[PDB]
Amino acid sequence: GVGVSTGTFNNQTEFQYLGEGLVRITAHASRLIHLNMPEHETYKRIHVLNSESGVAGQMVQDDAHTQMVTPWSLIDANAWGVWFNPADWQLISNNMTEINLVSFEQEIFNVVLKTITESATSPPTKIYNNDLTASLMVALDTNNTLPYTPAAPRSETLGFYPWLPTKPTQYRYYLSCIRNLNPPTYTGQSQQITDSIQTGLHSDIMFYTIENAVPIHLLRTGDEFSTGIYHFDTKPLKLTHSWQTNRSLGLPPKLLTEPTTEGDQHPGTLPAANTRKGYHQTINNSYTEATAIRPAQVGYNTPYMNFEYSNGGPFLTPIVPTADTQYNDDEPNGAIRFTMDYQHGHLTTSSQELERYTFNPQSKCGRAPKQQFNQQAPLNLENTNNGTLLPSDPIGGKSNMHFMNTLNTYGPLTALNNTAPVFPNGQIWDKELDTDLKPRLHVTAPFVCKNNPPGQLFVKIAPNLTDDFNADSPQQPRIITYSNFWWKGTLTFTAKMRSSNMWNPIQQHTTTAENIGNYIPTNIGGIRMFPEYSQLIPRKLY
Amino acid sequence: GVGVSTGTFNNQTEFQYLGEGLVRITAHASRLIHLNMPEHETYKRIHVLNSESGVAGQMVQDDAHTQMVTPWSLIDANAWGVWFNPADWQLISNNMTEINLVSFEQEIFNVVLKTITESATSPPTKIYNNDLTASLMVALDTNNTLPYTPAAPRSETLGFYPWLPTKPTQYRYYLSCIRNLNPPTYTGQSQQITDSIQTGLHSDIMFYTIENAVPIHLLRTGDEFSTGIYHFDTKPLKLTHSWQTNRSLGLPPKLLTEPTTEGDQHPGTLPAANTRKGYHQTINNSYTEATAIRPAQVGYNTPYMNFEYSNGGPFLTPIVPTADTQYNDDEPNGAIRFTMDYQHGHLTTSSQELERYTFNPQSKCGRAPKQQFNQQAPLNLENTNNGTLLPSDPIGGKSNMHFMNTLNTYGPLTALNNTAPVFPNGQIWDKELDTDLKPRLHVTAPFVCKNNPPGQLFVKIAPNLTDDFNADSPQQPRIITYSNFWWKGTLTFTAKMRSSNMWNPIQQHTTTAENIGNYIPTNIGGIRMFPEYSQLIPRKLY
Amino acid sequence: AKMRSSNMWNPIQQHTTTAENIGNYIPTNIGGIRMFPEYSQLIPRKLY
Repeated sequence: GVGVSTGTFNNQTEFQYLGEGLVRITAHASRLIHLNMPEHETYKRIHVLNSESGVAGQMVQDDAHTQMVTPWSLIDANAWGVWFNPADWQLISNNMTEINLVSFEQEIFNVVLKTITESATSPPTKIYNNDLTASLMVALDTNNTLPYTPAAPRSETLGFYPWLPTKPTQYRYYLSCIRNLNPPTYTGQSQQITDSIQTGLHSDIMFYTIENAVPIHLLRTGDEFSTGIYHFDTKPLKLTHSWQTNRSLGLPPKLLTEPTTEGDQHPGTLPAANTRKGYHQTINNSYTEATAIRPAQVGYNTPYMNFEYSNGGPFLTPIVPTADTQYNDDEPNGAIRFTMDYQHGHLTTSSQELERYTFNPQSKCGRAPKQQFNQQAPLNLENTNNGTLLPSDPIGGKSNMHFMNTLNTYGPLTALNNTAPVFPNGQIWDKELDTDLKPRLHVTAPFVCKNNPPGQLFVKIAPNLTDDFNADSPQQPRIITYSNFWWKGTLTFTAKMRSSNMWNPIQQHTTTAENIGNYIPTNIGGIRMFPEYSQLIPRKLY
Repeated sequence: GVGVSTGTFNNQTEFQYLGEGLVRITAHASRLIHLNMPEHETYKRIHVLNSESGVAGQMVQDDAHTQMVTPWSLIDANAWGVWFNPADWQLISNNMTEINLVSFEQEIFNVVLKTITESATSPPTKIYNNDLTASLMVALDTNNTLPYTPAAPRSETLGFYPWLPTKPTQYRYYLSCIRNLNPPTYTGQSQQITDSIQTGLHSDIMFYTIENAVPIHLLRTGDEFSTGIYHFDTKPLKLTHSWQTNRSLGLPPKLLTEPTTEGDQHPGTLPAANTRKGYHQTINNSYTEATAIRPAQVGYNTPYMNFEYSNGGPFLTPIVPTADTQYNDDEPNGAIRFTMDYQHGHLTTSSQELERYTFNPQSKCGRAPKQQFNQQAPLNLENTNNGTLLPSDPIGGKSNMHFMNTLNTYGPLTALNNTAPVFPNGQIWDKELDTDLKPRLHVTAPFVCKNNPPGQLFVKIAPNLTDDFNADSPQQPRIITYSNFWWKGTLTFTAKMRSSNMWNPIQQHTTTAENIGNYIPTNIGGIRMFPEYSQLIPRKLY
Repeated sequence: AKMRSSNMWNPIQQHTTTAENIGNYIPTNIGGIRMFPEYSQLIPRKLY
């Protein structure tokens, strides 16, 4: 089977429309993969200590931990940019109210392994041969024994471009640490910070081996391989954003003065307080909007920029990413700043490497702590500098840490919204944390597999031994080998169409003569895949 | 079939649990094998005489014998380290009361033969080609015509590591010797030691030939090969150790004084001798523990460090390996000192080669000769220096050879225990000595095949002749060739789970923060496979 | 309950007998008995 092709290339995007308004969005993604021969044929247990970690203030910069570096490379296509292209997104987000994960199947084919012979005859000349017989190692951890490691959050996914080759990344998992950083400091002060790390508590050591946990298929040029057909069990994802806030829930207080002159300038009048009727979660006989009965709490302040410390070290306490307020805050509203790559958007040509861009979901929930505040005992419209905590009050003596930094408003009354899909660098589905009690969602991605997540796809070039034996020695020498093999995946979703219910037209992402540039190549061949808002369709909340 | 893979890699360890508490421990072992082209295409009959052999005292150092060196290489996977890994062992030994050999099957695949062309163009450059057509010779001695030669006892097994390549060893058997060493000496003395050897008595010459006794399969890259499915007939192996000794068998003498104060310090009292009742294998009306009726003899002294001499020369008389006593003796209790290898445990990285470590089974039987003794005629509690042989008495005039060195206590009353499995360097099953009367066990391994043992797997690279003819000449010249071919074996056992019968918890092999290091790679890729106790579950004996 | 199985390479925690604790699982020369508490949930588990 040497001279015959095993699989087929296809990167089409099929949108089947069915009855009652559903759609079978079928995304085909093919891509030419390139794999280099693992440079260290062993399993290494490496630690990581950075000089920066152990300095006054630079604690947040701590990078310590332990790595299990495997000789295997991983093929993760879990990231929107893989499946869709700009146009696709525009369609889906501009018209589907919800979308959900259905089936997924990969397939590796037209494997080609290549030897490289050196010819230092005057100038270093390279000769390329085909080791027809050599093999490509492929492993599929169906049961997820190997620690899960999504690539997406490190833009180490496959190339978001069908006409451009791409590389799978080095597989390496976390191993128990015993990180020490006592005690925290502050930029200036002189103190002796202890900075250590020693492979975790023995009882917590997890040392896995591709070889030991999964059957490995050997693939010669004429061989082929294919995932079965995995079916997701996932809570559908909404592609609509809420807006209403507690100050916009329910029956608006009836007015007594409708304006008499055009312009959003002139407003209407409400009867004085006192004379108003209804419920009150406060005592004063006066019913204000800020102080009014609402169904629940839409949103919540999560102590921002708080660092917690557990065995593995210190770390930022995650915040459910929601849209910022008119006071572009971001960090407290879990905004997510992605960094691009010469392969995940960002002009292929550009001289400077990678790109910035921060992301803010559309669902309005977030807060503006630089505004929030607290008052004492019986409220009292008309504060008491003494009986009122403000967004500019010194907590614990530090003149810039205000109450909001420590304030947590989560409660049974809280109504929250899930992360947003972030085309394209965004992760798509995610394994669920195997803890007795589970999280209501993840920040990583919008889809969490209720059951068992799809399998990790592993790859590694079969060691091409020489005549200089093996064993009875440290690191064995081998023929320089590499591989070019294709890959085709099929991700299938389900979504519902939207419909005209209101009077006014809504948001929709379009082309402006000032952005087409971003969806069109360059006079040289530059291509971008700059991220786009998602969940842009307005939705009632109450 | 050039570009297609023949077999599949799998080194998983399946533990199926069935009814009534049995387990189908199925061990899959795959490994990339590397074979070099036999350097001497003939069958050589070599002798071996060491200078050390013929010197005063250094007799024990005798290495003489005769070798039949074949051009074939052997693939022996008979050794625990092949099949299981540290974790596996911990599980099996920590929970199975017994285990037994069931089925076994090998399979060679993805054969690849390679030519190596020289290019001494300035610096010696190597060019690697594929002799697609050349073949790999494989022979399976199903009926065991070729002399059996387990690799295990010479740590020449396959590599105990799935992610590391390995080499099969040179096959060479013993051939009749007529070793002469008359007469024994002692380090100092001047005497004329005759040291000779001449290929054994003609009537005892056994000259085998792979070619002449077994059909050989030729394998081209696209070929495959597989053992059938051999079934063992073996006495199950206990994974529990006995403890009770003759001084701990049966009904303990009833006491008459139970202690009144806490602490293992204060003991209880037994009525004086005389007044005691029962059997006695002695005359005195006084019944002592040392001199008390017991069911049988648990253990036995085997004349230690005794050297016997038969045709092939002198040699140490084997001792059933049992645990040492509180007087760490070892040698007299057949302890087994294994020597590791850069491929059978022992840090791959370490600068020093190989490792030490001695082994002591758990079943308590062994003795402490430096304690034993003998008394005369009617016993008599209260010796006679004259009527009492002691552990420090000069035998035959030599001031350091005491009676124990010559003492053999084996008898019909002897109750003995079988060798222990020694993970991982330990041999697993073993051929039975074809003598009219058989041994009750072997020391080599714990499993002895009642029927015919599995077949020896032979390998050798098909001679890649050149254009410089052959025959009509001594040693023929040929193209330098070698091979990389995979191998997968499937060893299946049966074992029973343990159960809580007593009150107290028992031994169990665990992780201490002081040993995980041994089950975890190194920051460079070092791996160890240090041996572990086995048979660690306590067992009643009576 | 469900049995455990060898998935990884390394052996794990396990509660055993040390010559320094058997005392706690054995009566006294007078009849003393202890039932000192022991760790539980001692088998390592992946979380992600």
